[PDB]
Amino acid sequence: GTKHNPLPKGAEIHQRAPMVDEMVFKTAIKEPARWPERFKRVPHAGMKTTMT
Amino acid sequence: MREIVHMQAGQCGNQIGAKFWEVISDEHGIDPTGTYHGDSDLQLERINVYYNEATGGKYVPRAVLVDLEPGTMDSVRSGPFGQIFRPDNFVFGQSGAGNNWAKGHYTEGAELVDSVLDVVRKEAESCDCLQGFQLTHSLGGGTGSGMGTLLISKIREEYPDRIMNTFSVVPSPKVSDTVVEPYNATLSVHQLVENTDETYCIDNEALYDICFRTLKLTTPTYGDLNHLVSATMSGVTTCLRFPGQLNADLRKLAVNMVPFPRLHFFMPGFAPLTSRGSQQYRALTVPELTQQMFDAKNMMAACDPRHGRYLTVAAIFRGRMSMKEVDEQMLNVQNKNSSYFVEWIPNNVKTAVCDIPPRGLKMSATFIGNSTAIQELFKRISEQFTAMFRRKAFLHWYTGEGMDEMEFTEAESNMNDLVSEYQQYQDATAE
Amino acid sequence: MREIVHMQAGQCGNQIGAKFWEVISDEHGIDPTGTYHGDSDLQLERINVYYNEATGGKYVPRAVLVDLEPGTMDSVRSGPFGQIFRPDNFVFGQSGAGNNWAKGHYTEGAELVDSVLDVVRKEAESCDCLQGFQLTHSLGGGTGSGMGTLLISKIREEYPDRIMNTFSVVPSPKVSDTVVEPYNATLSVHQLVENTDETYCIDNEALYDICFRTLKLTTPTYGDLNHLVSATMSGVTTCLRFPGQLNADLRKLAVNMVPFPRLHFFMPGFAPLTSRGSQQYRALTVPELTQQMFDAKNMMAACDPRHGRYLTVAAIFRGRMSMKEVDEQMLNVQNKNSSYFVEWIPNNVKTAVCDIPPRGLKMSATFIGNSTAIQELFKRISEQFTAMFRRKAFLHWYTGEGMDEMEFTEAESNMNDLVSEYQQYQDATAE
Amino acid sequence: MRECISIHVGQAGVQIGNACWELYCLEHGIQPDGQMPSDKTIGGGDDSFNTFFSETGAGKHVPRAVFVDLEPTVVDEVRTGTYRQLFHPEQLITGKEDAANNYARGHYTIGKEIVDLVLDRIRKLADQCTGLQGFLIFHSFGGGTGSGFASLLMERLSVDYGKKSKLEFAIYPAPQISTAVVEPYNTILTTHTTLEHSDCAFMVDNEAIYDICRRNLDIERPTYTNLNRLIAQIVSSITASLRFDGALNVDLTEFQTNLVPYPRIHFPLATYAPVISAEKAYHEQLSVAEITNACFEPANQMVKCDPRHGKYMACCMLYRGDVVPKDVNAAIATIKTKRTIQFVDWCPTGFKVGINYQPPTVVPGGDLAKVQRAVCMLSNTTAIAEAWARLDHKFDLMYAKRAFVHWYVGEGMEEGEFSEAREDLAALEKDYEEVGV
Amino acid sequence: MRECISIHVGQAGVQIGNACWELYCLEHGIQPDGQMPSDKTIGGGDDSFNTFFSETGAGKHVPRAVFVDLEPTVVDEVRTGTYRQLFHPEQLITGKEDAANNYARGHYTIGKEIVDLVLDRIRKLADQCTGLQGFLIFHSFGGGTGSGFASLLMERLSVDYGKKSKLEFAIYPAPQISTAVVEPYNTILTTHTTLEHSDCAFMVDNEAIYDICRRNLDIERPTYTNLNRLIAQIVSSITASLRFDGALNVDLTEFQTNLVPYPRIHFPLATYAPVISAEKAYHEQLSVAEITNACFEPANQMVKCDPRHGKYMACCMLYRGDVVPKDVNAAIATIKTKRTIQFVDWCPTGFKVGINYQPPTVVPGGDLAKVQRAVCMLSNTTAIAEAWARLDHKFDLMYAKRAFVHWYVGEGMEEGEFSEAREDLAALEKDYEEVGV
Amino acid sequence: SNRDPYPFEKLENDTSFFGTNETQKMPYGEPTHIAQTKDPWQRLNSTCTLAS
Amino acid sequence: EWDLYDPEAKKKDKPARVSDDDPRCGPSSIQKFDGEDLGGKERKKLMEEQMREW
Ligand SMILES: Nc1nc2c(ncn2[C@@H]2O[C@H](COP(=O)(O)OP(=O)(O)OP(=O)(O)O)[C@@H](O)[C@H]2O)c(=O)[nH]1
Ligand SMILES: Nc1nc2c(ncn2[C@@H]2O[C@H](COP(=O)(O)OP(=O)(O)OP(=O)(O)O)[C@@H](O)[C@H]2O)c(=O)[nH]1
Ligand SMILES: Nc1nc2c(ncn2[C@@H]2O[C@H](COP(=O)(O)OP(=O)(O)O)[C@@H](O)[C@H]2O)c(=O)[nH]1
Ligand SMILES: Nc1nc2c(ncn2[C@@H]2O[C@H](COP(=O)(O)OP(=O)(O)O)[C@@H](O)[C@H]2O)c(=O)[nH]1
Ligand SMILES: [Mg+2]
Ligand SMILES: [Mg+2]
Repeated sequence: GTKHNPLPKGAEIHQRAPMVDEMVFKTAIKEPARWPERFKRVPHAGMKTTMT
Repeated sequence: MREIVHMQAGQCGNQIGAKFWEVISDEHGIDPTGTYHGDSDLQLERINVYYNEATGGKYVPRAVLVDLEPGTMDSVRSGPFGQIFRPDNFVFGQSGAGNNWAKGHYTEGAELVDSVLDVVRKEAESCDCLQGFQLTHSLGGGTGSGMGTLLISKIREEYPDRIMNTFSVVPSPKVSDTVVEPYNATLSVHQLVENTDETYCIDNEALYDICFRTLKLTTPTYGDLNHLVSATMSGVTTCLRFPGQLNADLRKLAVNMVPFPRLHFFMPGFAPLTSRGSQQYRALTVPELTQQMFDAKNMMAACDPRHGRYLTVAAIFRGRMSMKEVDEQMLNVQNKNSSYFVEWIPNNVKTAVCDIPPRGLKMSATFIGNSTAIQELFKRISEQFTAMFRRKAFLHWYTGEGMDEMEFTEAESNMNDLVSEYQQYQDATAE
Repeated sequence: MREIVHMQAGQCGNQIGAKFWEVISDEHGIDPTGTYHGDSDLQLERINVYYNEATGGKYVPRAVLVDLEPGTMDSVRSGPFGQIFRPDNFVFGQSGAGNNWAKGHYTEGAELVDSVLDVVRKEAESCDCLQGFQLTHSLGGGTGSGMGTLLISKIREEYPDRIMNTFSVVPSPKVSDTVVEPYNATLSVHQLVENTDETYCIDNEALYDICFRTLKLTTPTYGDLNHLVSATMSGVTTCLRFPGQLNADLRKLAVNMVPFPRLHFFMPGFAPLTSRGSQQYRALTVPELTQQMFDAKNMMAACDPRHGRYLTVAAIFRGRMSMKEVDEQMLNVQNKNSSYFVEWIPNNVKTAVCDIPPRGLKMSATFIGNSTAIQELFKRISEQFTAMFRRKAFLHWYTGEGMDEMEFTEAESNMNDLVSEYQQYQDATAE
Repeated sequence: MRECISIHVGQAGVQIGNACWELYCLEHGIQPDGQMPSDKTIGGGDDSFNTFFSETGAGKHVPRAVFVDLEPTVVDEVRTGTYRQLFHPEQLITGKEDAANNYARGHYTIGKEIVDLVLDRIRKLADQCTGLQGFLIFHSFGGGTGSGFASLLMERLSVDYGKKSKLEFAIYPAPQISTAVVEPYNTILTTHTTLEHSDCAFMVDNEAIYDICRRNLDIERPTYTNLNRLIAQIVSSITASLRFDGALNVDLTEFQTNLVPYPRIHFPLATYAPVISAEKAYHEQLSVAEITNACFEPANQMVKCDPRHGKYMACCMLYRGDVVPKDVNAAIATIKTKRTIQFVDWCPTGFKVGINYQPPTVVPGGDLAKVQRAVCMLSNTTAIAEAWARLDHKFDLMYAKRAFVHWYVGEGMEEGEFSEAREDLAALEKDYEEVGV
Repeated sequence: MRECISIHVGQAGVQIGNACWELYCLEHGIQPDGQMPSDKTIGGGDDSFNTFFSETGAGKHVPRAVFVDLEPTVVDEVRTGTYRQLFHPEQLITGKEDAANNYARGHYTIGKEIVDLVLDRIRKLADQCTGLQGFLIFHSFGGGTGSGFASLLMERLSVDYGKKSKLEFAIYPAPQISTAVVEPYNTILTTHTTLEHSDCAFMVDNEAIYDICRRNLDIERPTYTNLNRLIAQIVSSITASLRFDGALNVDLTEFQTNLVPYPRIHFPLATYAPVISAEKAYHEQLSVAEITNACFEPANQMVKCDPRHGKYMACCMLYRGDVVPKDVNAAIATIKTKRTIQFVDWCPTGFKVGINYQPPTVVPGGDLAKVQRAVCMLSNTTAIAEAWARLDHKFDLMYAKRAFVHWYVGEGMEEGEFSEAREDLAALEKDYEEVGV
Repeated sequence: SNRDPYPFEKLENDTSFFGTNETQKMPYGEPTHIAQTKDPWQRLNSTCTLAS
Repeated sequence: EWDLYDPEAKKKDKPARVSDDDPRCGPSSIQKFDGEDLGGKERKKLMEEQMREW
């Protein structure tokens, strides 16, 4: 073909953070993401088993 | 041990289970990235009921996502906790159910059922002590009414003794939203009554009324409805997932709520529910929880328990309370209005008190009732079915796919048999 | 120190060997020039199995590349990792094959057989305890079928006590790259039955299946198809090159998977194999490797393992792992899928365990199966042969180069005899 | 992954295609030379154009439409105007002689010269598809290319693409306003290709759209451009659920299964609300209750026909914009309680709702105001038999004198076509009467 | 070193050679003076020329061709044109008088004077080579030197060289278009050498290439230059598997073995079909499925006979460029599951797929668009018997009352030769129809 | 075979437009040598061109 | 042998591949194939531009 590679194999920019398949997951996620709200637990009856 | 395989069929089941996984991961401390960042070891000791351990702190839910259209896959990946699911469990066909029970069951659901059974066998043979299969779906559609009941069938006659429960968003005359809802519901209730073990029977009308009247909520939308349903699904298994004074898992619930095998159609209810205007007028007590459970407006089914008789009642309380107060508050609600309970089942109330309330709540309580008022929903579906089937309206769509009208005849007749069975078992005397 | 000499016949066999030698060189630390640049001392301990020590730190692969057209030899000689082979094993003609089994077996190719046997005898004399011969070639082509089968016949005649294994890329009726594939495959299978010791059937349709529905891969081309076969070859041969708790050479595999002499057509597999999205959700353990290894969507033959009975199964594991969980997984698969395992052979599964994983992995597995479902592929090839043989189409090419129709009839009769033998031992009862 | 193939036949089909593809280019943000810039498509995915447009090898987008006409006038208007580089030159097929308001000329003489070419182009546009929702055939009943050649094309499409759905949008003649003398003959002759070769037939009426643009858009002299823009709004609202994301998404198969009760009964009435103007949009709050009550009024219908004397058999609500699925249920409850909508006895639940979260786009130089919410109402009603009875009366008025028959007989049509077509339409309106009772 | 000798007989052969060696030089970087700079060579080419051109050891790349024509007009136009210094002077061979559309004057008189000189030049070009794959013979059936002298020459190559493969790119008379009167006689008389002195006999029809040029490349007025450029593109796409790398690259005898089922059946059709103008290529993907369906579309064939009236027997695809096999397999599956493409029952698998890693080169001033993917499909169908029967009837209408026979009789060629050629034509036709049934 | 060697995105086809046209397999009929001894295939295999 | 039956063995483990440029993934671990067209988007864009200019 061409004598010089138009896009050399070493000069590629891979994605970065979590790699995802584009074959089954067509839409991409722009991910600074909103996590849901966290109800603060009740401070004295949150995790206290009746045994303890 | 005591593993549960979750399955969500159709758009409604997918959205409801997505809210369910948000609620469950919030309760267990799982981050939206999938890692565990909780505060106590009680969130980690029973994590294997719904989750699989991966490398690091990753937890993958044991859920199978089925729908016949690819748009639901985008709609369920658009949510928070959308990347926690394994991509191998995203089993989606490239077509669309078209609100057709025959499409979902006989033509294109048959091409997807082998792959869904393969991935459920994947999620089932990895469990050492697999307990049951839960399915969330909606009767009235094409995948929940069709593919969902087909999945119920193959999972049943592959696993005999495992506890099957379906949550079953049944249609309603007032919400409507679909003309062929009577056909889909009538064709699906036949597979519901023969191949399941606990059917929970939610509908959108009672969900709107709950989100509408005791919560105000000027814009009710669908997320709040799925939140209520998800809270109920968490409350029916909090005794399985957390230590408590009285433990009752799904097997004990099926023992204590099913007198006869074709009587497993329950009505749910979850009752620390008040509006934010009424929020500061509360006492926050076990009698308040029990009373707002047994109030005949917080039922997630439009059936009125006053127009019926309670065969069995299950109450799963959650938090730090006293057994004396719990037993007194579920004994006086038999002694006062004993006329709404069956005489031939004495003390027909089973209580299960856990010790870890949901995150942010002091006390919560889940109500399950096997009342004989489910015949109201079934009779409304039948009276809407027998108007269409008399003139055979919209029948060519179903019968051009190999289906016969004798199948509709069986669906209507066996549903009438279920209605008559419920009426006989509510009008039967002691002796 | 049991030496194995490699043969690469045809374009497909040469490219498969090209991938095989670079995966072996990455496992054993040899760079493309030939120098050992590894770190562990266990790499340069059994290097004499595949590598002959030249002057200095140079290690020449013990491989013979055979072709008739110079194109594939020029490709493998000018491509990356192509200067490690000795430039006297590149034996080729100047004419072509024309996808003609007669041009591979009787003329053109038969003139090169003396030179190929010369260089093969030199490479065999270079050994001390040569265990056997390995061949990579494709049925359905030219020199891959005819010249490969002639080489197998001559080597079996010269050394009739050595383990001969072929890797036999069989044609598929769904990829369909050549019209005369039924003739070449039918004439080559007949030679493969009575000459080789074991034959690992490779199918391009199943390779594309495991490239598309397992690894996604978008555009897989031939590189991935050769990579999978090369990894399977390394996983088969790892017990001669690295130590372990439970070792098994090729003769052990042949003894424990060949019940009757005309039963050696195998179904290979390799099963750490997951896509980019599912890397993080997959946890690499022995039950996961066992499940993917016994999955029907992971075989490299076009068979359905659930369409027949597994006569023998062998799994070669690699890595630090529990022999207890390895054994109970190899037994658990039998107890669940006991209907797909034949009854008159109790515990159909052989276990080999090596303690050295492939470079970059912590554990790996390799499947070799002798199921009675390879009669499906043989029946497809036989029916295509008789369909284009009833009208004697494309037969003047084969009969104008010294081949009678008696050879065609004998090949068809013997291959149907092989199919009938597989069907008989599938349908054979216990007692 | 979804695609719909548009076939625009006739002059009315070509002009409706011009307005319709202007609307689609505005909706998907494609410039008239064919390039989509910035590829965001707010309220939808990246592939949201794939229903109507296809990528090329040069990064351009070409529509999945075929504009066929037997006359080189309107096709050359398309090939000369602003949307010149957007269309593939092979997609715009034209003849030499038009059918000249003659069903026989369009069906037996001139149509059997480019029927093979239009089928080949349809085959290419269907082979370049990955999921095919169906075909959208835009034509007029007024005669000629839109009746005879459309009949031939749909007869070939029904035997080739048997499984695929075939929606059609047909311009139906008015009770009084009309522009052709032989158009009762053409309309009677073209009933068979709409009864045995169509899966759903949206019939629009020029007089009804004239009255809508007169009393609602506040313009005294509307024209065919205005009519075609309002017609294109219907199909944009129909395919909104396929293109953009929403709460309740209804594709064409779910649409047909929830709309048509019987295979012969596939003729609904279309309406749109609001069709309000910019100055009138100042003075009322356009909410779900108002737009639903406007859709059921017997003045916003797009066939000159009173549905209060008929019975609604099924209705498809298609909401588009600032719509929450509880206001929908409130409006449906109010409609079910109010009297003039009388539903047929065999349809208890008579509504199918599709809610989309994308407000309709405004076309510059247009008349429709930019609105928060809109709704397209598609109702199968037993009242279209009034229009077909008017057509039968106008056809039997001339067939008794046997006027304008020598043209059809000379061009090749046997005289039994008129008799069997009038018999077919009489039996069909008898079928609607029997379904209604 | 996979050399092939190109022999161009007649004016139609010589003009194809002019349009073909231009493409070969511009593909391999050969200047018209005979040097490779470095730039115009394929990357990694180096010796990739060494199947069409030969080094002299100093830099000169002499083509491996013999241009023959009894008339000294067009060959001296070659000698005067831009490739004046490219060709060896002995490679371009002329007589004094042309055969004047007479098979007798091409085969028995006149043409029996330089056939030995042409054979000596062919022998020199043959023993200059080391790996001679075969001979590609370009001529026409219009008459004279392209029929009689090409018959004599290809006969003597058949009896001399033997095992070398003799491809024929013959130009066939059209069903209706013809530039001469005695073409039926000159085409009947030469079927023996295409029948028993050729290993493969690809045929092209000038009217079919005219129709392809008018529909696809938008040339309303094409000519022999465009026709010969398309033919040269076909031959380049055939031979590139001998020149450049590819995955399943074929070597002449490979697709002969995968193409001809029987020795008498070696007359396939050759369709190069990403054939399109640049303006129309701006609006399509030109993907693998598109360029595969365009081959089986029965309007892109270079012989005027649609294969829908016959059955396919062996299709060899020769793909060029960025064509991954994963798309070629899907295209082959779509072709197999097509309705109208019917394969013969005794050929279950009938696709010889070959891929080359080299996109087509484009000539400046050319009419084809610069695509990156190409298909040359060679298909053996039972539909060339239509052209055989058209030739047969046009021959019988003349031989019924013996028109123009005295010209053939007075120059050798006893009267029974016409009947013998007619009889073997009928035998070949019978063979094709009995294979088709 | 249930193995799918084709990519995920498959273009439409006659099997999706009209329907699946696969028919059945005829039982076998005459045996192989009787089928070989039919006239217009045995004649073609027997008669060979000079080039062949 | 505590590394082989540690209860937190999955807690203290790395999946197989982590990222697109894992040093572990070579030609033997076969978690890195050349078929994954990670530069395929840029190559496709180059082809669109090149067809456009042609
Ligand atoms: N709504 C609308 N209707 C149109 C338009 N153009 C034409 N029509 C309708 O078309 C009818 C006239 O017949 P045509 O559609 O022009 O006939 P044709 O399809 O071009 O076929 P030929 O008569 O052979 O040319 C009129 O009654 C109009 O109702 C338009 O732009 N908008
Ligand atoms: N495609 C194509 N065909 C040509 C060309 N030149 C001539 N022909 C064909 O050749 C036929 C006429 O016969 P010729 O080839 O000229 O005869 P000849 O081989 O030169 O021998 P003479 O009769 O002595 O001139 C015409 O019917 C054309 O179809 C050309 O440049 N391109
Ligand atoms: N509670 C609840 N109901 C829903 C939801 N989505 C849809 N529905 C109801 O389900 C009915 C339609 O079911 P559908 O989703 O189409 O089922 P499918 O076709 O199998 O996916 C409608 O009448 C809705 O009222 C949801 O997220 N929550
Ligand atoms: N897996 C794989 N198959 C190949 C490769 N090259 C060719 N094939 C297959 O081998 C068959 C042709 O065999 P071939 O290599 O030409 O044999 P030869 O004629 O002796 O060179 C074709 O059907 C291809 O599908 C390769 O690199 N990998
Ligand atoms: Mg007109
Ligand atoms: Mg001349």
